[PDB]
Amino acid sequence: TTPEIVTAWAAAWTGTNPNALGTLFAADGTYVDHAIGATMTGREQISGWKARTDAMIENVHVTITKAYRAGDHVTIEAVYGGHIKGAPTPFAVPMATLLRTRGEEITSDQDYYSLSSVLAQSGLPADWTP
Amino acid sequence: TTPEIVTAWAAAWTGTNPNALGTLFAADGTYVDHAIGATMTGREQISGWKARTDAMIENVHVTITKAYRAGDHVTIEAVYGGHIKGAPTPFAVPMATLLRTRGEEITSDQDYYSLSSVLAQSGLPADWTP
Repeated sequence: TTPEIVTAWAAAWTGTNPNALGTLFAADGTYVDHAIGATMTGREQISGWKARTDAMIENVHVTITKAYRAGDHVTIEAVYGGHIKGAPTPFAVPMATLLRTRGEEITSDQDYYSLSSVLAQSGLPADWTP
Repeated sequence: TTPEIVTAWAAAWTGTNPNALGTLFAADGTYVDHAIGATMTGREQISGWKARTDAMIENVHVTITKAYRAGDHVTIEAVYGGHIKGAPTPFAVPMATLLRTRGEEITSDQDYYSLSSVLAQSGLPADWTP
């Protein structure tokens, strides 16, 4: 079924502890969010990204539609939801996450989704920023 | 090592014959672009999607940076580039394409990328529509 690393990754994002995200990564792990264009390096910056995300978005949740592994590469099809603080409405958008692993740890995470969809569903202007 | 179907898929998108895209799919194959929210079903609609894309964007090209197969799933990490007609500048954005195959045919293609990056790099307003 679902690789354990995927379950853990979704729990870390859906949970309320920033360190739970960072602890899944190796010391040299990288995290890139392609919708926002943000790159984090190392466990502390990664955990900080979950913290920052929660600062701006309430009730963030990531649910797994499906995931598959090919050796040390893992692909995840997920739905990313939440409510941007102050926004008229919540959002739920499709997202793909590509992980590279080493042993039990993540060395690279890339998240692909469209920010335009998040904003549009949220009832925010298309050019909106925090 | 890149699956043959991946090379064909990229050539199809990068060439000018729109039918090159639909020929790669099974009769019941589906195509979903998550950035635009467009769903196409069957060969005729899929080839029509390449034609529609070419009508609004010149020099459409998809470049493969990596691809890996897990059973009937194939994950592609790519760069989608081109130049929206009338835009002051071109674009090149990271994209993830998730394919499902049956034999040598594609039964599913889902494309994940951020429309906002495409528009911003193009010099276009975030609410731009064709």
